Amino acid sequence: DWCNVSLVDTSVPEPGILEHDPFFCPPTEATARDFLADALVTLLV
Amino acid sequence: TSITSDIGMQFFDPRTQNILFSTDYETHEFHLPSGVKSLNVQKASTERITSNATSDLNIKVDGRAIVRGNEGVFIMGKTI
Ligand SMILES: *[C@@H]1O[C@H](CO)[C@@H](O[C@@H]2O[C@H](CO)[C@@H](O[C@@H]3O[C@H](CO)[C@@H](O)[C@H](O)[C@@H]3O)[C@H](O)[C@H]2NC(C)=O)[C@H](O)[C@H]1NC(C)=O
Ligand SMILES: *[C@@H]1O[C@H](CO)[C@@H](O)[C@H](O)[C@H]1NC(C)=O
Repeated sequence: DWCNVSLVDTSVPEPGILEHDPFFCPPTEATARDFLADALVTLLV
Repeated sequence: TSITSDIGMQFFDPRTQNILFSTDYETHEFHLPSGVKSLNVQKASTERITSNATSDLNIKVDGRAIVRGNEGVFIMGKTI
């Protein structure tokens, strides 16, 4: 059938990260103190 | 670990922004997962049922078996 003869040639058909930033959540930094020496002073006076 | 809403569960990996799993079925089409042993679906459109080359198919059912051939049935076998 010559009517459905198809010819095709070459053509030019030419058509991940994860991150979220919150603002802050710092813990108790510099965790050290004492309430004896000052108590000793104010109970030694 | 129950959940409840009008739409339902969701999950998408942020490194692809593709919904890897959802439960609003009308929107996203369900696909068959991998590693499935059995599946019990209430209606099947099967072109062909076949076994592998070792063991026997067993169309076993506690209920009744109604096989109906609209253009006819052909049983081919050695010992029938
Ligand atoms: C072809 O089909 C036959 C029939 O199902 C397959 O034989 C069966 O295969 C399953 C899964 O591989 C076996 O189940 C498991 O077997 C192990 C030991 O074989 C057992 O310890 C487990 O508890 C579990 O039952 C099943 O035993 C086995 N049956 C027989 C009679 O061989 C076969 O593997 C299939 N082959 C291919 C290439 O698909
Ligand atoms: C190509 O074949 C189809 C199917 O038979 C037919 O409908 C169509 O008219 C044919 N095309 C031509 C140009 O004849």
